[PDB]
Amino acid sequence: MRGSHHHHHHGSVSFGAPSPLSSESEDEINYMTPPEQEAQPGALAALHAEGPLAGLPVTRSDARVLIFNEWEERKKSEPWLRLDMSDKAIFRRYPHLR
Repeated sequence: MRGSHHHHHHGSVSFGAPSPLSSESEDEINYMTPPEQEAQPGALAALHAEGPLAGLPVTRSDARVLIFNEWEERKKSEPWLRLDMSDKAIFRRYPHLR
């Protein structure tokens, strides 16, 4: 024995209603360009205790802190004083640090 048939389909739908937003471009986020001149505040310097380096720095951090603190106190007494921290300054002042 054989013989059968069925089929059905109907309908179609759409939703043309998106929700975009473009009304904000960091206008209230703030803190874009804050007034700062340092990025490692508070420091110390380790020193040599004897020989031709007595009272002179052990590291590149110690040498930069010495230049900055020496100049800050000297220049607090002497407001004309110059300041420079390029690698050649550290080599030329502290020949062991090169």
